[PDB]
Amino acid sequence: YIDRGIPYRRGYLLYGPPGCGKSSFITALAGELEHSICLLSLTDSSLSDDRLN
Amino acid sequence: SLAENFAEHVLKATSEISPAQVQGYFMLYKNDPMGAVHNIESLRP
Amino acid sequence: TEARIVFMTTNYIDRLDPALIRPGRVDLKEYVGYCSHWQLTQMFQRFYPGQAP
Ligand SMILES: Nc1ncnc2c1ncn2[C@@H]1O[C@H](COP(=O)(O)OP(=O)(O)OP(=O)(O)O)[C@@H](O)[C@H]1O
Ligand SMILES: [Mg+2]
Repeated sequence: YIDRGIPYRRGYLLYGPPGCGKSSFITALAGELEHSICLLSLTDSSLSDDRLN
Repeated sequence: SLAENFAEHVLKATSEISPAQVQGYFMLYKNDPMGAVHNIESLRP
Repeated sequence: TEARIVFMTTNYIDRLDPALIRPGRVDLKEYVGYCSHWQLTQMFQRFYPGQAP
């Protein structure tokens, strides 16, 4: 990513009918990769553009 | 073969079954594979 | 959080969004309707103990 100037970011989207295993798979993947989860709620009251950034 | 039979029976019973409903159905029959294989018809909407 | 039991009640089940009640968010739905013959008999026996069935 660095050698080509591409920003070192990535995003994933999981879509489907409820109850199919999106959140459970996200938890399992976070456990497998030994990462932590930063839960962010966009529809909050104290959240602003600068605060989101 | 029990797993294959259960899968075939469930797919014949209902068309769109979510994994959460399957988990709940398995919760209903704990440590009783025979009962789970037998009582497929309860999953029909 | 694990080790939690949640009880929910409503009068118009048709008004609940299906995503709110799914097998893993609500593990058992039961219908509490009007009285039946056996229910009335039991209520009469409890309210007036000693009487003949
Ligand atoms: N593929 C699966 N394997 C095992 N369990 C599953 C699977 N899919 C769903 N479940 C079960 O369904 C329940 C809830 O699943 P989950 O929260 O991932 O679903 P969702 O509808 O994607 O969630 P959300 O409402 O958070 O977006 C849990 O009990 C979970 O174990
Ligand atoms: Mg989920």
